[PDB]
Amino acid sequence: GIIPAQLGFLAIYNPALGTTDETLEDQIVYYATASTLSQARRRHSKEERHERLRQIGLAQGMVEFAKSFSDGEPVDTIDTEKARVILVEVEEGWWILASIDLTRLPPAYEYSSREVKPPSLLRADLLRAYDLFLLHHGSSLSSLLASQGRAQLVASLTRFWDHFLATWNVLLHGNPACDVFGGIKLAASGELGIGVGEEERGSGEREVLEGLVERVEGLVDVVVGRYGGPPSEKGPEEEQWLGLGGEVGEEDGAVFLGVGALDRKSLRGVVQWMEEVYVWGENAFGKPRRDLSTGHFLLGLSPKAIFVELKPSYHTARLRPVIYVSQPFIYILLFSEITPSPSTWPTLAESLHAQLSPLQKPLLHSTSYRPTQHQIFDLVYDTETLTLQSTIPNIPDPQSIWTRVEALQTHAQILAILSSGRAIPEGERTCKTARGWWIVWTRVGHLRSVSSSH
Amino acid sequence: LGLGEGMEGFERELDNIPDTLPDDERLALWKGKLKHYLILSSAGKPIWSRHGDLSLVNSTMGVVQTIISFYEGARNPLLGFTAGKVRFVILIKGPLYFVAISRLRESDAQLRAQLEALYMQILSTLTLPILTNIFGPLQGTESLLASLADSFTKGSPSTLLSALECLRLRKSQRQAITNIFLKSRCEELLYGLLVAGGKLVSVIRPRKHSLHPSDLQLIFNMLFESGGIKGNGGENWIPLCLPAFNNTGYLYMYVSFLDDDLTALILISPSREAFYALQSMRTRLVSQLLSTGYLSLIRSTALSGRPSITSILPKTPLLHFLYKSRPNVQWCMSSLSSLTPPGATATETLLARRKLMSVYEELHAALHARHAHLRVVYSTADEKEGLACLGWSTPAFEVYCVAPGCVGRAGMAREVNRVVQWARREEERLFILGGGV
Repeated sequence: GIIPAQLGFLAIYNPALGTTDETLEDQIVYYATASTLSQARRRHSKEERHERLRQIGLAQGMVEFAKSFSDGEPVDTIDTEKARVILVEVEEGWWILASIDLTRLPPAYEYSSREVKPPSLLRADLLRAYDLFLLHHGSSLSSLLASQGRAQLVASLTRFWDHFLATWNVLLHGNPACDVFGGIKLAASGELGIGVGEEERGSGEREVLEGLVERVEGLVDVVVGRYGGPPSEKGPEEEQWLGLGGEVGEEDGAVFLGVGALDRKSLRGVVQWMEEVYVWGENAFGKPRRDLSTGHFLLGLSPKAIFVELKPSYHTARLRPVIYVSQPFIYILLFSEITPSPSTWPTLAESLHAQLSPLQKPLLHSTSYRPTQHQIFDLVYDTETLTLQSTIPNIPDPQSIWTRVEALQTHAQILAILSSGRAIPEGERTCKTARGWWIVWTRVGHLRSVSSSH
Repeated sequence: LGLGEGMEGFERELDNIPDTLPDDERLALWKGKLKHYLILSSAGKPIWSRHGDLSLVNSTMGVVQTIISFYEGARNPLLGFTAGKVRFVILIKGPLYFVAISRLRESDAQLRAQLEALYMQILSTLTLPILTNIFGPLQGTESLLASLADSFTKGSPSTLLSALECLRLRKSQRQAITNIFLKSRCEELLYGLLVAGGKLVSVIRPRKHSLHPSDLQLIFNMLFESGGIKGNGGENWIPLCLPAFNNTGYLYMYVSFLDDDLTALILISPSREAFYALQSMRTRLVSQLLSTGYLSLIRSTALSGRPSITSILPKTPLLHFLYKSRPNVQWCMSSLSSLTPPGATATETLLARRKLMSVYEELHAALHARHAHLRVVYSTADEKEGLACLGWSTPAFEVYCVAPGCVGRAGMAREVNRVVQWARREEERLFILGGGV
């Protein structure tokens, strides 16, 4: 009867917000505990606040204390007996303090962190959540504060982070190796072929999606990726594919990024929001509801907008998103805020359905393209372009070539030795195992992460 | 070997901060040190600081005491925290808090082991009931702790591996040494032990009592790794605890130089009236050794350093290695003369030793990672030549090695296999698998 390693508390606090004694209470712009998060999970006092202020105050105390020792670097992680606390500076003056309780094994409890995400991975997940929050709200937390006001910022942070922490699993799950670099997770095919003669790699689909941004006004970027498989010609054709709250597969990822006009950091956030839509359809942020007329269109243009950064060779833009949904593909089309007026949306959607329906079968064939003692699982992460292409299988749910325990073990080794070599934001850190797993990590701007099996 | 990698302020890191310069830049110099060892009480008032004076470190230790007090009030003891390149590791031993602050890219396990060694030295000087009662506390132990912490900073393989070195004597000669060292048992000796320059030579043992490796490390870190045996060049009736043997038994140690590199004889007795008797030990030992000419053999074997890596393995590309037998819980290595050019000062050899030891430390962190069953770890630092290093952690032994960067994985894994074959070939010679009667 062990207790799962649920997170203890998570706090978003700006120290500069509260300077005087009576204004200390407004330092915590957000606070959440498991007791607080129980209601959010099931949907998806003075002494307590006294504990919260002491926690954030001693977090500030550690960063002030270690500022002199580290010569300008705050306390990244805190390792305790029953809480793997981390404190990440998401931006200048803004901090996320998240304490993750370890597995309590039986009230004398024995504490362990066999399957708890390593603090580098927890920091990566919190940074991903912060980037999603910035994607849906403003350009930065400081700008969001100085524009909206503290009450509005508190409300928006409360909603978004309650939803995220309700949906957040702090144990090892999915494919953390894709998640430890963050980055744009590409599909098995990776990307559509751009040049001529690569029609099997998706040259025609690439050309059509490239010319689409000029054919229709307001549209600046098209982001599409394969998530799942083609429709099953059976009774339940719906299959509830867009929800299921599951995990992205190793072959699931972006298949065509934008032409440009959008910074790669924002492209990472857009792809991550697209992954959230695939995992949490009808439940992700923004409440994406399928159009009753045609089920293809999700989160229609007829308001809701997301905040991105554009390429300098083309700046915050606040583009309006629309999510065209095919069964295996999730087209995210980012329109300008003012030019495609919603009054023409019912017609334009038809035009979209005119220009994206013939890109179902051919692009399905194109994405099927696939680019060594027993098995080789390599992870190529281009640092400059943030693209991540991983053949490493994800951790199975509670047939797959892996089992759960072997997946946990080898996968925990992978990002642990990545953290040892400072891979996270020649170096051939080859590592062998007793089970026959042969990791070869090399630094090329590629973070190559080959991993032979048996 | 590759020069000027990683840290760059270690040439003066062991140099103590002077007291002449004002306290501002004094604290700046203290915080600029790569490694810190601090011992504080339950109330957090400063007990011991490796580098700075107690008044200088009072504010820092007060801040960390407030942190630890809040965590103890929160029922969650702290195990350490990382700030980028620096790492703080705190170990909770009774009323005492031991904190190690490392900028040398060291894991939690190694810092915990070093703090545990410091705690073992404290427990050996002051018995556990007295340690609880003190909550003065470090009378005479401050210099020993400072020197042992300096040995940790320079890179101590014995504390890294939690094992000891050996003299590498022939099995026949070592058996003869043990036989002679036991023929004078005197029916009074509890733990017999003989060392030549920090390398264990021979051990005699009672039938029931067993000489635990923790007691060996405690003795060696008291005497040789700390170098506190120096200066007391004579008859030393040093009190002792040996918590592994018993945490309340206040045992006694006989230390005397074999000057009749510097061979030392360590004899453990439970009676304080036995020193004279143990005196009758030493002469009856020494003359016997001087009768056999063996003491000259020990002196010559200790005088020549670790065997040369080329002499150990002919035509090898390896520059250094570090073998360790787990069942024998003892280790060995090649000489460090090959690491540095033949004309080398103390600073160059010191930097080379620290750098090699940091390579071994990061490899040991790689192998000994909890929730990570890594058998062999290989790494290659660029050094814009290069450097390559492998660590093998089979249940039978543990090997670390260093080669130039232009070897490749297999080209030096073959050398790892060869040095394993050499070590198991001379397992009797390189290690003391047993002991006395």
